[PDB]
Amino acid sequence: MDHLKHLQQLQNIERIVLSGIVLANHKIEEVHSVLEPSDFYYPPNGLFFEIALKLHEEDCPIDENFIRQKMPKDKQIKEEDLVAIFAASPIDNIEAYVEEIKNASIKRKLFGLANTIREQAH
Amino acid sequence: MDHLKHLQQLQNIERIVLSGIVLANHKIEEVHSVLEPSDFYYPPNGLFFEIALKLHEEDCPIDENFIRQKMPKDKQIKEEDLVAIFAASPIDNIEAYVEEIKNASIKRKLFGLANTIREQAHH
Amino acid sequence: IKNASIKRKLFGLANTIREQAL
Amino acid sequence: VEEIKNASIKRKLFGLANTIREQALE
Repeated sequence: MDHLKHLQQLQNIERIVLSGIVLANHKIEEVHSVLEPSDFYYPPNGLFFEIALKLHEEDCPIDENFIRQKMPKDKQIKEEDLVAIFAASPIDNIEAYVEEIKNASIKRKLFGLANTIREQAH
Repeated sequence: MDHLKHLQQLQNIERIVLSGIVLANHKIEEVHSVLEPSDFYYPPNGLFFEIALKLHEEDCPIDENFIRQKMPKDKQIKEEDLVAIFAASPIDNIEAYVEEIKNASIKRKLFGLANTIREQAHH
Repeated sequence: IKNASIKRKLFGLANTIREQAL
Repeated sequence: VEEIKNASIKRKLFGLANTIREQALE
């Protein structure tokens, strides 16, 4: 895999984890013990997870209906990003995927910090 | 400085700058404070700067994946021009380069206006 | 050094959390 | 002593970051 295929696969993987939460709401818990919305590569994936956490906290089912209805307002999720999540194929055992999303996240934070540092050094 | 070499240098400098932005997506604010897409010598680099500016306004990462996803698909950036940008070495402090890119843009605008003045005079 | 230190420290923590995870 | 440590570290971070980038392409 070249770098491009990896980024494309991180995006795909996020969709699959989120799709699985829609099909099995209770997993939001095991996934959240590792991920925050901030850990998502594709921002709309983060806002989706952020809406789902909020729904779960109040015991409202996590589905297409409620994700849209309670969707922020000032911030929205594009139609295609929504469809692309709902349409992803749910797999069993997303432990690996969740781990790859977290790993990729730490890598990005390291990169941001690496930049900022060599930036303050002028 | 050979004229050919110079031109090749301008093209090479634009990539290194764009490659630098891909390494630190935040550097796009600084670069944009001096450069518009139309200020790039090699058009595909300006087009790239354009898609990047758009991706940053949506807080979407500027990387190989999204650059290709956000490409107009009516108009496209030939793969060789992409690998050119992504493979170039991010430098430390692309300041001078940015001002160099801006300077050659101004020169070309100078030359263009020079021609319209000459042409529109020889009625 | 000020914010950078806090960013390196919190980054270091998000790191060891992945191991403390169990 | 002093900021000698804040060079071994940063350089440590820069080496890891560079390692991850080199391991992503070319």
